[PDB]
Amino acid sequence: TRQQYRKLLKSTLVLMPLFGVHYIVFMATPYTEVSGTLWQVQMHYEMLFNSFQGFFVAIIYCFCNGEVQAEIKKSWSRWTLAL
Amino acid sequence: ELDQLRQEAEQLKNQIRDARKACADATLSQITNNIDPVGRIQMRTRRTLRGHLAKIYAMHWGTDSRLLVSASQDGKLIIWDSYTTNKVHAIPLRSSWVMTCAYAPSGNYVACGGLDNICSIYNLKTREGNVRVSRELAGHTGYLSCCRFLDDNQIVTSSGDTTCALWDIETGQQTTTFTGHTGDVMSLSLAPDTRLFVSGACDASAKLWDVREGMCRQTFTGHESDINAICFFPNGNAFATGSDDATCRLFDLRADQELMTYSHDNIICGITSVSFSKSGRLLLAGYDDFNCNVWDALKADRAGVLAGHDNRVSCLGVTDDGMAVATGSWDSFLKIWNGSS
Amino acid sequence: TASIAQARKLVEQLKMEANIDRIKVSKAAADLMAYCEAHAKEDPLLTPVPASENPFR
Amino acid sequence: LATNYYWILVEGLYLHSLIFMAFFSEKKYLWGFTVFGWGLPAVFVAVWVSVRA
Amino acid sequence: QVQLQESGGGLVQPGGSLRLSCAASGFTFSNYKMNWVRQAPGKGLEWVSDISQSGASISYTGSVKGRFTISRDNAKNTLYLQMNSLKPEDTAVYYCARCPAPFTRDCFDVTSTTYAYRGQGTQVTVSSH
Amino acid sequence: LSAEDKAAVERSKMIEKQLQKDKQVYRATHRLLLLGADNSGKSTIVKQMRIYHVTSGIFETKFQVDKVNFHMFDVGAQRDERRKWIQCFNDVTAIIFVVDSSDYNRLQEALNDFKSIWNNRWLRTISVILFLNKQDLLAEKVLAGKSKIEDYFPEFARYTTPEDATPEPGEDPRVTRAKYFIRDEFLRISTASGDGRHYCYPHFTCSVDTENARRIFNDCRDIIQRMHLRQYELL
Amino acid sequence: NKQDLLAEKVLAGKSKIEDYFPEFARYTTPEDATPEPGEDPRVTRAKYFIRD
Amino acid sequence: RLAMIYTVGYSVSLASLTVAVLILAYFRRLHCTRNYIHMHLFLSFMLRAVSIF
Repeated sequence: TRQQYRKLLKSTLVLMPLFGVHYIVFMATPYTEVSGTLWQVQMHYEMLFNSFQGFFVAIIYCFCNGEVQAEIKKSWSRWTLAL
Repeated sequence: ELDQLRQEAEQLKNQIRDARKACADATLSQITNNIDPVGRIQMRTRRTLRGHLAKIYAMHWGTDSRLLVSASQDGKLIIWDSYTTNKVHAIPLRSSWVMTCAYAPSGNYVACGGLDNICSIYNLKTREGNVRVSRELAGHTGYLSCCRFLDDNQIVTSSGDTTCALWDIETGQQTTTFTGHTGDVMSLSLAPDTRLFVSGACDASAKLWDVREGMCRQTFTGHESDINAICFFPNGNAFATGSDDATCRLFDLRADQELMTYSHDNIICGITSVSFSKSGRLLLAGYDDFNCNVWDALKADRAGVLAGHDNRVSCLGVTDDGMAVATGSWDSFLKIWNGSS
Repeated sequence: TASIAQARKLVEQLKMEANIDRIKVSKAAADLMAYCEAHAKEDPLLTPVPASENPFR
Repeated sequence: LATNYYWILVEGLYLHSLIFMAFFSEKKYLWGFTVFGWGLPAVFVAVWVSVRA
Repeated sequence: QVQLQESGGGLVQPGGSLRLSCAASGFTFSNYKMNWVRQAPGKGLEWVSDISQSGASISYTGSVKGRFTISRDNAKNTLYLQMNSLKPEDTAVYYCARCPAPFTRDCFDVTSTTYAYRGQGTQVTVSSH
Repeated sequence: LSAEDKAAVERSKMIEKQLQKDKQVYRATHRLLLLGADNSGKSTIVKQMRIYHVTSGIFETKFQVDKVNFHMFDVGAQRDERRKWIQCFNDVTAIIFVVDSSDYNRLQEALNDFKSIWNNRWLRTISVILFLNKQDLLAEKVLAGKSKIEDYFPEFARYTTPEDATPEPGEDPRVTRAKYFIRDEFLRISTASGDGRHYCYPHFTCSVDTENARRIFNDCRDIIQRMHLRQYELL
Repeated sequence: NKQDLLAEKVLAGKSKIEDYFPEFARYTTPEDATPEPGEDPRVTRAKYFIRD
Repeated sequence: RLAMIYTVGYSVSLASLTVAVLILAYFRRLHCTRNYIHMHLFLSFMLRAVSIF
């Protein structure tokens, strides 16, 4: 069904930053000369995704986590009611 | 033969209703208008007790308001110290499914029961320090729902077969049997002087039983759904009952009718446990919506709300001196709440 | 049969319940009012206790 | 850098263990994963440092 | 006191029509889900039909679908079962039952021997004469 | 003062070590609840699972397969009313619901019981393992033809065998059509409300079959794996 | 045939054979009968009543 | 150019992860073996970034 494919693709995307799948693209590349297209694209590719991997992981698994959101909502509501 | 008896019963029921209406001089809320409101009450969690594996189903305070007994569905019966949080005993129960637990006024014995229909009593007087099953009682066909201690030798027990029993510990046999319910008896409360006890069942009615005579005295029918909790007034001339209809009702023995109902439009969940305070002014009823509400017994106003539980508040207890209130939920946590100035 | 026995038991229970002494609501309520007023000063919940005598610090 | 890479592996291994294993021992596996994530990279850095020096 | 009264019944020729009335007092009719139960001579209780709080959801057992019509009236606090195309096998004692809990979709022990939230019921006999 | 507190703490820590050990075993085992009317052969299943050796009230049976322990609980001596004592079973791994597919007349009662269990407010996360017991009796009755299922379920006339069904080559097409119709009826209730919170696993079971334990083990493994995936918001 | 179903029905107790055969009440298990040690006396009583 | 890209990306990750670590640590409900490894993974990202700086 279309829904099953949608959930599988969504599940794959969320798990990708956690498992470091983006590392596999340029894993086996040996030392290439600096003045080269492959070297330039690799450095830009890795220095972008590697840097932002932590940001994506934090968003997905802590900020977007259902339990964290529910816990924050309860604490804020109780604090506001007490205040 | 059946018609002539049913019609007589209907005529009698009408007579009781007429008698109730005749004595309805006024309404409790009407005469409490000239009373200063209790006001907002803020209670903070002072002690958090953890260590139970499964959900907490019932608990009971001690006479000295120091040691409390808690029962969990995992098969553990832990005795906690409310002050230092230390655990004194951890009884591995034979049957994992446990629905109630009792603490003897003397503190020498502790009772429990559950789906096994067996009321197990353990003695803490052993010199060796090793707990053991002092006595086992097997006379109930339905599930064991509640049990209260009269003394070191007499215990009042409630079961799910519409029967309440008065066991003798030394002999291990039922002394008196109460058979006047048409639904499962959920819980019962003991009067301060241990002469009469009330029982609430699934038939939306509460019955008053005499321990000695063994015969029902008064029947109250004012609820719309199953009655889950019931508790005596501190003075003993009234009792409060909680039901699944999201309403608490106060019944007066002398008036033989309900006095005032505590209900809120926003609340639509059931009620699991209810208990009075030392003075009886407050009504702390544990609701099904993951929190407990403290009502004013005279103004029917929500004095305060205790929301510190992750699941339904299965049980609730108040100390004899009323210093603190312990609430147990299905999150395997026991919270002790005390007021602050 | 069981049905007739149950009906007779219910009738007997109702007969016993009816023949009891009942006190008027106002008189029965006054006792509760007096009890609450007399013991108001001895209720820690109604009257918060100073932290020095409070055992839950 | 190495510990971050292995902790990603630890998370992947931990998820694989949960799905494909019917029994778990938190007291043992949790400490084992922590040692593997932290201790092993240190060994590789230590041997590299020793070789370099 | 929760009490339900059933009206209508008696001898009905097969293939005729009949109406069943269930009057409820002592609780909020609108809030509680309703149900109908029947007991054939020498058999046990069997669930017949159910209607939700607002009547937007209705269901029937296989032996009655398309023959009986269940409706509820909140203002008048009554529940109805319209019966037509009666057959000789449908003779039984019909009970008006209430799902025990409010604001709930389930109700477990409606078809129980000692249910305390059902009416006395009435006798219906589809016998040709 | 100091001695008493030290003794109290030492005892408290002594209880803690016991509870930790109890926590290890409690989590290790999987709790199961067995349900069904007596027309279903629940008792026979109990005897079959008793092979794996490890007023009356509830009974417990312990069986181990592939080094994982199950505790199956059955309520023999209990009142007919069950809206109250069914709430304490909200932490069990799964509920095994046994149905006698060969009763027809009492089949609707099983559907209602399954409907109540499935839609219960507290049993919203407990999966139900549906065992259509003693299919042999159903097969024999269908071949005999004396009793027609069409009378009890008028829809059966307009029913077609599912394409995804996998009947045995040596079994009558009538038998598979009847049993799969019963499976579809139960699954209609399962899918009416249950979408992703909990799932139902239909199975065709015979009283003498010894494969029931393996089916339960596989069903429990799927439930645990699905729960773990849900914790990561992947399913 | 299928004595297991009869044994299960007898153990369950919902259906009482006495209603269909009133003489079952005044029936006694034959002395010469040889029931299995691990089988309920009720099951042997019922099956031997049918056999008789 | 590469220096500015990863320095910016690492800085945001540190800020996001630090809020994440504080959130997980403070709430007692979130305390679980899964969350402990998450905290370990989140930390490892932090030490990786600060050391690079």
